[PDB]
Amino acid sequence: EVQLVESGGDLVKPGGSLKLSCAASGFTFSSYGMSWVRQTPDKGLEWVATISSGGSYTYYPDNVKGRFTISRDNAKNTLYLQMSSLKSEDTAMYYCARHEDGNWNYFDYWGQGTTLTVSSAKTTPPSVYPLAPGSMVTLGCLVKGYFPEPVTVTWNSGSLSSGVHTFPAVLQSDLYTLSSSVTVPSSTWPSETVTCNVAHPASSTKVDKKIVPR
Amino acid sequence: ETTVTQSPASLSVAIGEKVTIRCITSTDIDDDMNWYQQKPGEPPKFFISEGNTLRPGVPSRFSSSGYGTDFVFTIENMLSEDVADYYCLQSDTLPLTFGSGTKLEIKRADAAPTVSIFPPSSEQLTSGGASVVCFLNNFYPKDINVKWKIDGSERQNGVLNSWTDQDSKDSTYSMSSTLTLTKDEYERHNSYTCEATHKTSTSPIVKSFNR
Ligand SMILES: [Ca+2]
Repeated sequence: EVQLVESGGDLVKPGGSLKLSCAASGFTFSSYGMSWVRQTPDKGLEWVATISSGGSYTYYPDNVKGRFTISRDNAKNTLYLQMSSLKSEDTAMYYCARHEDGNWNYFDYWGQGTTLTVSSAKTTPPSVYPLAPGSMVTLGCLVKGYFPEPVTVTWNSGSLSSGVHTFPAVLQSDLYTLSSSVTVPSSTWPSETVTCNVAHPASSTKVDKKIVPR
Repeated sequence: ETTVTQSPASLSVAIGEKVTIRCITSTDIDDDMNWYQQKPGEPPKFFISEGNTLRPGVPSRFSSSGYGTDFVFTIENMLSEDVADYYCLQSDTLPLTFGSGTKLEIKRADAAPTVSIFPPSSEQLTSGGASVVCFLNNFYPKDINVKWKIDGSERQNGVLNSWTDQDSKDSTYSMSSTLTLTKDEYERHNSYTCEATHKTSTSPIVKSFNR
């Protein structure tokens, strides 16, 4: 079936530039109009730009016109989004999307998305503090002061699945913070070991903190 | 520009109940209205195209109606695999525009929280900081209240709250509460306590430790 795969999302300082791209597969690309749609948690979905099949006509909304340049390669089946004069309000997840029409229309297919963050903050690996207690016990793990998202938190490399709660991040001092809890039988601890592994790809960092009785 | 207006914003219905979503355009757009479904972490999925054309592979308990400016999306028997966010989209005039969405929560039995409080770790202290955490898991509804009071007092500055989406298993919510405050202001104040207010209990559900 149809397949769209974005790539390119990264951290960028305000007023910066970046180029997003889409790998179109499973359908005759040269026949449909393509487009970008972004999504912010505070303002939902938002059409960012569109381009026609032969790429001769392009349409952007006003809050983007000038800064954004959409384009394509029908020979290579790739869609592109050039961005400049980047702003904090441009921070969102961008979706590669297909129109069912030769020009524009609704959206039948959507890629998996790529995230764009616009900030002055510098990449920082997170600090990981084990959270232990002073029928079944509940342990924690605090991932504090990192940037930017995401951080992948697993327990025992994934061995523990049931009763795991990872709560969304929160910007507090201009750095994210998140925590995760896990519930295990009172017998399986501190007999069996328990560890939260926190991987932060942005800084190629990955820590493994073992929880132990204080 | 055509202004699509969605409603209701949210809507906590319970299994089988009828789900009605409406969208109004500030201008006549004919039958150029489309609807989308989007579950947590995932792109939007197509469900109804132009002319109220139900999508192939889409269940038959999903229907669309309208022409002009007033449009209505309908889920008949809401199955617990419908709990997502939905969005309408006008499409007869650039710039394309979506509704602000309608989120759906599963209306389900009440559930009291499992509170858990953790004192700050030595490692963090060593770094010159202190963070007391308090987990509150598997409850319902989300509408809960967490109060913190340092040494029998009442502090509420320098606290973070995170809420997990409604569990896809027991449809319950969970939230964590972090209290950050330099090691100094920490170890020399005595009773750190976490207090909650959920409609499952009549009195304040507490949880605390002493340094
Ligand atoms: Ca149309």
